[PDB]
Amino acid sequence: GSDLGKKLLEAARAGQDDEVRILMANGADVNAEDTWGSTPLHLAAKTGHLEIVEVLLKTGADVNASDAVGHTPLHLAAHKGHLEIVEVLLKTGADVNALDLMGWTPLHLAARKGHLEIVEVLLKHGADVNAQDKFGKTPFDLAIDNGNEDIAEVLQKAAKLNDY
Amino acid sequence: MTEYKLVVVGAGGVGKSALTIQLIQNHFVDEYDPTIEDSYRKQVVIDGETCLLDILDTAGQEEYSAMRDQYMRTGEGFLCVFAINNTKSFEDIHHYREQIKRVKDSEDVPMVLVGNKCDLPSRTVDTKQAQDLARSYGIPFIETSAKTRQGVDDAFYTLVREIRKHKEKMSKDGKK
Ligand SMILES: Nc1nc2c(ncn2[C@@H]2O[C@H](COP(=O)(O)OP(=O)(O)NP(=O)(O)O)[C@@H](O)[C@H]2O)c(=O)[nH]1
Ligand SMILES: [Mg+2]
Ligand SMILES: [Mg+2]
Repeated sequence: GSDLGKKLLEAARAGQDDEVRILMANGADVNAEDTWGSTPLHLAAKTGHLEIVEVLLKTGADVNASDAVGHTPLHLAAHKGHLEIVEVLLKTGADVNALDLMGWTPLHLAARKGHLEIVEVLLKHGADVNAQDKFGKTPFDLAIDNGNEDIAEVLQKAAKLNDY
Repeated sequence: MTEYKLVVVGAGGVGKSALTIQLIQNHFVDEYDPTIEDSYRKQVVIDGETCLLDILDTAGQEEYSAMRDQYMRTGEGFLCVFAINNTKSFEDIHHYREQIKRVKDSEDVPMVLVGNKCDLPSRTVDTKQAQDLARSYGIPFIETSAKTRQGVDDAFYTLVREIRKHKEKMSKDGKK
């Protein structure tokens, strides 16, 4: 709802599994938005609450909803390093190459933050190694800039196994 | 519980993200912890009132954007941040303020001028110059350090008070 929508947003951010369930049973709008465009799925994804993410995805949440600064749940989970949330998002239709206002894809965000497993999983789901941000930087470039050498090698190998 | 919609703007690297994250998490982000544009919520008591701060931390940039215009329209008040060791960031303040006034089509938008990085061993921007600018704009000036936490609460709370005054001045209009 808007009453129920506001409650759902706060339950999702706070990791209250039972309260999310009850709110949804009462017809809370699964895609309610807060001031800055976050849905319950955004808030659950970015605070690392896997079980709520799953429940939301099963009850109609828009997996590619985009907030005020162009982040989808997948961007936020990739940034925050929540591997299992990244996986279920991708398994439920998340756009692997969604773009924020900086021109960052999930792969850029994971590469900057040094989340190796999330880089490998994004690559598996067809993340673009040649995507350039507003400053002309690819995920590889950002891995180098942030001293993430393991991720740089993985990215460099991906680019070759793709060139052939 | 009153909600306040706050936006943090200013040039790249001035510490907008560091200021926000200090407020929310009591954590200083250094050069090695990459940040994104993002929103945050904090519940605080300000002058006896329980408040919800919905804060949008935005990147420094010099682009026309429909989405950035949209968040400026939605925002109720703005922290305009420069760094005391970056003269350019101080010179850019004018442009941030002008852009907000243009987009919101208003001469009276709640704002606070924030001079950040006051922990540093020295500076290139004179305090008095920043005070003079804030005075000419009719807005508060707050000196902050995201690193030591000096002024962090003050900057956000003061912005809330500026929004509150604006709303109160509008209700006097709206009956008279
Ligand atoms: N000493 C000191 N360093 C600070 C302070 N605030 C931020 N920094 C440093 O300044 C750099 C940039 O800070 P950051 O918060 O990312 O800046 P920003 O204004 O959010 N940048 P952008 O517009 O790109 O988002 C970082 O290395 C950070 O640690 C401060 O008060 N003191
Ligand atoms: Mg920032
Ligand atoms: Mg918020």
